[PDB]
Amino acid sequence: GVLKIVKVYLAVKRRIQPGDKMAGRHGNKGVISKINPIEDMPYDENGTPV
Amino acid sequence: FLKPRLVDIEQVSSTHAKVTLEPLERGFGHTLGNALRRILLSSMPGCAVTEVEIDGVLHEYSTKEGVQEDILEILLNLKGLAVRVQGKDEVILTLNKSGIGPVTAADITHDGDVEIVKPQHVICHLTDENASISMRIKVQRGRGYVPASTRIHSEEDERPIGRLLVDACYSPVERIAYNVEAARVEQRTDLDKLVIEMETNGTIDPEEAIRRAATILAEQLEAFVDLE
Amino acid sequence: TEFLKPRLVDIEQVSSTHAKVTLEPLERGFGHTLGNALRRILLSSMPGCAVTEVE
Repeated sequence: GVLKIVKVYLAVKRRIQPGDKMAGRHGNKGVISKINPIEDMPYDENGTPV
Repeated sequence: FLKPRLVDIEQVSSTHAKVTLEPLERGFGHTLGNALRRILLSSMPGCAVTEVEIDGVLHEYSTKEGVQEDILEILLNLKGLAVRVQGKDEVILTLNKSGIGPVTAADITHDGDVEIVKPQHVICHLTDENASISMRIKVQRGRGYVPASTRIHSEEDERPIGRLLVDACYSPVERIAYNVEAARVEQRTDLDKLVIEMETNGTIDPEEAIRRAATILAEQLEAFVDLE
Repeated sequence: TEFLKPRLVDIEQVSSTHAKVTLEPLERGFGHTLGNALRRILLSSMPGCAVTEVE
């Protein structure tokens, strides 16, 4: 009893924002509080941020 | 309060560089450099690609016959293309290339106002004999990181569907580090000299960088200043 | 490239020997920029008189 069926495939590129779950391979889990600017990110003596 | 001036300016690599200001009072290296780096890592003019239209393609998620590089990876290779413009702000390049072999960034036809700091870059590899690519790259000036998702609000009626937006990353500077040690002035017991080692992308010269950093820093005090 | 120039928004004072200052709008990180700079200056180097040694 159906005339036609039009399927549409959408491709959504989703970035990483506060609220997404992150985890390692050892059972450590967490959710991202906020994306902190590069200027405010702690760095080492060589100047490479973390 | 002796006023500082730049002394040592030697750019070792096409990207790496070093700058230095010796005449600082006691413990001014931190005060000055930790703010100069915060200014550099956020506020620089730069230049980046915003719009890209490959002639055969309609959307980024697809392939093209002859090219072993996915359109997605092509655009990601386009985000890391260093370029410098002076006269205008909006500038559209023309990239037409055929034949087998990796397509370098030097295959772009030069425009009256453009320059490439590293043509050895690679847009994509071409594995077919008769495969040809014609793409118009839209580059412009800005400041900071502007992703494409946020960009579609003013929306300027972009008519043809074949226009693919790419994330814009105007960031001339890539890294900064600063050290301070006492280099004795002619008449001073201990004065700290500040050396800022840095890693650029090759577009903005290391001198205009620090001068504009001072510009953007001093402009913030305009609440309390007339002229000195 | 232009920039976002801040104006003084408000000033409050609990007394003559104490005060608070507010500055907005700023740019991301600029808050910390000026805060750290001025805090360094005021805490570590400032022209003023004091008492040094007493016998």
